Amino acid sequence: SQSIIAYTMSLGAENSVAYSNNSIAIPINFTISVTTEILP
Amino acid sequence: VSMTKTSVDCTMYICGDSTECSNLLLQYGSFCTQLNRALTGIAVEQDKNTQEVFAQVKQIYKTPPIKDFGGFNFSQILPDPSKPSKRSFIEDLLFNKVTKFNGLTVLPPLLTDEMIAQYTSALLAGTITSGWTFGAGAALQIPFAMQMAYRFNGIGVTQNVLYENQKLIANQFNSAIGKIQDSLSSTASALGKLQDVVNQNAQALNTLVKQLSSNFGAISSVLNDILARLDKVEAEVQIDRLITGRLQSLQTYVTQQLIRAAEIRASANLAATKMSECVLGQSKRVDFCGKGYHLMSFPQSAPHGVVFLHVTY
Amino acid sequence: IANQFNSAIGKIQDSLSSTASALGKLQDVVNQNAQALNTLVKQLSSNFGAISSVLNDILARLDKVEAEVQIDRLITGRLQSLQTYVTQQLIRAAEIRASANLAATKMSECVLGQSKRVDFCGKGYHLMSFPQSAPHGVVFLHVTYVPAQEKNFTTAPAICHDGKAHFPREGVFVSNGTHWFVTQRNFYEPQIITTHNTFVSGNCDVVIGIVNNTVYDPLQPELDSFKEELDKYFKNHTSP
Amino acid sequence: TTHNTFVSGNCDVVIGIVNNTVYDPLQPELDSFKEELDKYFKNHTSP
Ligand SMILES: *[C@@H]1O[C@H](CO)[C@@H](O[C@@H]2O[C@H](CO)[C@@H](O[C@H]3O[C@H](CO)[C@@H](O)[C@H](O)[C@@H]3O)[C@H](O)[C@H]2NC(C)=O)[C@H](O)[C@H]1NC(C)=O
Ligand SMILES: *[C@@H]1O[C@H](CO)[C@@H](O[C@@H]2O[C@H](CO)[C@@H](O[C@H]3O[C@H](CO)[C@@H](O)[C@H](O)[C@@H]3O)[C@H](O)[C@H]2NC(C)=O)[C@H](O)[C@H]1NC(C)=O
Ligand SMILES: *[C@@H]1O[C@H](CO)[C@@H](O[C@@H]2O[C@H](CO)[C@@H](O[C@H]3O[C@H](CO)[C@@H](O)[C@H](O)[C@@H]3O)[C@H](O)[C@H]2NC(C)=O)[C@H](O)[C@H]1NC(C)=O
Ligand SMILES: *[C@@H]1O[C@H](CO[C@@H]2O[C@@H](C)[C@@H](O)[C@@H](O)[C@@H]2O)[C@@H](O[C@@H]2O[C@H](CO)[C@@H](O)[C@H](O)[C@H]2NC(C)=O)[C@H](O)[C@H]1NC(C)=O
Ligand SMILES: *[C@@H]1O[C@H](CO)[C@@H](O[C@@H]2O[C@H](CO)[C@@H](O)[C@H](O)[C@H]2NC(C)=O)[C@H](O)[C@H]1NC(C)=O
Ligand SMILES: *[C@@H]1O[C@H](CO)[C@@H](O[C@@H]2O[C@H](CO)[C@@H](O)[C@H](O)[C@H]2NC(C)=O)[C@H](O)[C@H]1NC(C)=O
Ligand SMILES: *[C@@H]1O[C@H](CO)[C@@H](O)[C@H](O)[C@H]1NC(C)=O
Ligand SMILES: *[C@@H]1O[C@H](CO)[C@@H](O)[C@H](O)[C@H]1NC(C)=O
Ligand SMILES: *[C@@H]1O[C@H](CO)[C@@H](O)[C@H](O)[C@H]1NC(C)=O
Repeated sequence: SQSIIAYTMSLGAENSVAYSNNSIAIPINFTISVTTEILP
Repeated sequence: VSMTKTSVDCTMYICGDSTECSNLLLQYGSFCTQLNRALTGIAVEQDKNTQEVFAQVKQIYKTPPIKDFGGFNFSQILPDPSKPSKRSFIEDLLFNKVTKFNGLTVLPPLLTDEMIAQYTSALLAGTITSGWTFGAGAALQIPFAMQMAYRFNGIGVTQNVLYENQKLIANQFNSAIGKIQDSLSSTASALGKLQDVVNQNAQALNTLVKQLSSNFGAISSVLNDILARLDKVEAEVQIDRLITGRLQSLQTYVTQQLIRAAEIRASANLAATKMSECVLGQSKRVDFCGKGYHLMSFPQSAPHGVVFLHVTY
Repeated sequence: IANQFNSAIGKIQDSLSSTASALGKLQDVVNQNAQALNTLVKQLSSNFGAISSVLNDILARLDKVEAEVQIDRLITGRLQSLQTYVTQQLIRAAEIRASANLAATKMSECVLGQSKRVDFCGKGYHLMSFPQSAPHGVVFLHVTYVPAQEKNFTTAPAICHDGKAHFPREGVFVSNGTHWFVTQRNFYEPQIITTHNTFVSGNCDVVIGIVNNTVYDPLQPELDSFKEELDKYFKNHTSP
Repeated sequence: TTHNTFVSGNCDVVIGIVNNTVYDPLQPELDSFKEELDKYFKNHTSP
């Protein structure tokens, strides 16, 4: 049931921001992330 | 940010349709491949460069339908939906301002200019609605005058200086984005660093094609003329001259293109660094985002490049 | 914070163990130098239009004055095969240099410091980084604060109190829709809007979108708590 | 002092917190005024 598909790529998920002249979002919580960056 | 992905059928360049010439080119071993590998390496690196600059968001933000940015008028740098290509008014000025047998081909970029405009739209709508915060994590909305107040506080100017001058600051900003249209409409010369890259790649290909007309001490530069006029054991000595000069003409082109690709890489790394530190943040690095203390920057797509509109106090 | 950090260092081991692809940028450099040498050695087998590529086969078969012409073909092609290799390796060495200068910059600015440069030390706000050696390279484990659970709030640029307009010293004014608080920009910690969390500038006419709410003053109870004591003193001193 | 420091939460959660006083510069500026206030009430016993 497998095959090779071909498609126009999505640049990402779309996500309209909930903007207003008097609305702010603030984080109630955080995540400490650790990420590997590798360099020659 | 990038240059035209160019691939050459070396065997068509050196020995265009002559099977006997191709049998002679095999006496030089790997050089017919080594140069296709090198040109493919350059060509892949243009898609790499273009993604390191523009793909700094994995999520596509949109501007709200209402335009209450506290009086700041982004209409010239946000998209115009009415066009077939969703490009901003300033991006159309930028797009207007930058203008066979031989085996050469031009490959398309992985991202069309419509996808570069869609990434640039997302970076700009992220910047206008959420400040630096979409750089750090999830986008957090903030009113644009409160973002500008945080900006002012970053340059060491107390945030009451924004709110007590907010109509003036917006009129100065709107006037300055006004002059960006006037500069990008009036002169040809403003886009010089992108036109110079387009010109150098066109000049190197003009040279590469002109060397096909050179004799290198053969009795003719036309390959089929040599093979028409001479029998095989004599013709092989004339053809070895054409193969030798042509192959050296390609190694010269590919060396020049590798050295030039390293310069476009260095520029793409600078452009990606400015996307990160000027658009996704506010920089305390002096003179890194134009003269003045950096407030914020807006990215714009250009043919094979990026324009940053830096805003400074 | 320590459990999130310890958990994240746990995921680094799982990632670097599970896929082969993680060191792709280092393996690609080992592969390029292997491929360029495979090519440089393969060109020893090429004729360059001599009667053989084996140098001793030429010199066994032909006398000096003829062999000079065959050997000159091999010398010419071989020498071009080295100039191709050395040019490719010089251009490559400049790319590895540019990466080493970046890695040295990240050692200085991410490990020996803390970076205010956005996205220079991975996604998030940079906390610190740990270097790890790799064959022909470096791994940096960047540690970053990422804001995780956002909630919306109503907000205002200033509080209007006694016709004086008040602004936050640090952070932003926010409301749950009933009360107003001052809080720090990257972590919800609401506080009463005091004269110590805010600063005055000008009057309330000029600021677009200013809001009416109380500003507290800790001197107010710490001096009314002496008013009623002082009044008790006076009332009691009517008793003699 | 209350000027060199800031308050948040209570002393149960902070690993390795230590017991010491924090000074308040309003405390002498109000209690020098309390001993003054006491003298003014005690002088008002003389009429
Ligand atoms: C906005 O934030 C306000 C401050 O946190 C909050 O007001 C506080 O609400 C709680 C109840 O949810 C009150 O707690 C009192 O509840 C009753 C009062 O009769 C008593 O049984 C309790 O002992 C306790 O005193 C707080 O007193 C109240 N604070 C004030 C200053 O009014 C609002 O409820 C929040 N509003 C929203 C929509 O989130
Ligand atoms: C924020 O609080 C302010 C104080 O309550 C309030 O200002 C008040 O606005 C009214 C309406 O104009 C004024 O009432 C006077 O209106 C005219 C003169 O402008 C007179 O003809 C009337 O008789 C009446 O006196 C108040 O004088 C004015 N008070 C002050 C101190 O400015 C704001 O409107 C409030 N804003 C919001 C959004 O709540
Ligand atoms: C820092 O100073 C604190 C205040 O002096 C002190 O806390 C005190 O600890 C003792 C010992 O537990 C408590 O004494 C009571 O303990 C239980 C009830 O909790 C009873 O069985 C005892 O009979 C006695 O009543 C104090 O009540 C407690 N005080 C407070 C305000 O919490 C800390 O222990 C000190 N820490 C250090 C390291 O110096
Ligand atoms: C914070 O609020 C925004 C939008 O405001 C709300 O809009 C209504 C839905 C109602 O809840 C009002 O009381 C609020 O003022 C939220 O944005 C919505 O997000 C959902 C997905 O979670 C999406 O389907 C909606 O289309 C969005 N609506 C708008 C107008 O943008 C946002 O999610 C809220 N944030 C949190 C963490 O709760
Ligand atoms: C912040 O996020 C963390 C997760 O990273 C939350 O921690 C979890 O909390 C639940 C209870 O709500 C526990 O059952 C889990 O075991 C906790 N996980 C860890 C890793 O500690 C934390 O509760 C959140 N804090 C707030 C205030 O929302
Ligand atoms: C934002 O700026 C644009 C450009 O100046 C404004 O659009 C112009 O508006 C005038 C007056 O209606 C027209 O004559 C121009 O032709 C418009 N130009 C364009 C490109 O549309 C726009 O009105 C401003 N927006 C706001 C909300 O003030
Ligand atoms: C916000 O926008 C609405 C219209 O959408 C307007 O009525 C209101 O006055 C604005 N408020 C502020 C604080 O600018
Ligand atoms: C009133 O003052 C007298 C002495 O002046 C004192 O003994 C008494 O406790 C005081 N009572 C009150 C209620 O202040
Ligand atoms: C520090 O470590 C010692 C043991 O080495 C322990 O007794 C002490 O409680 C620790 N103090 C703090 C503040 O963690």
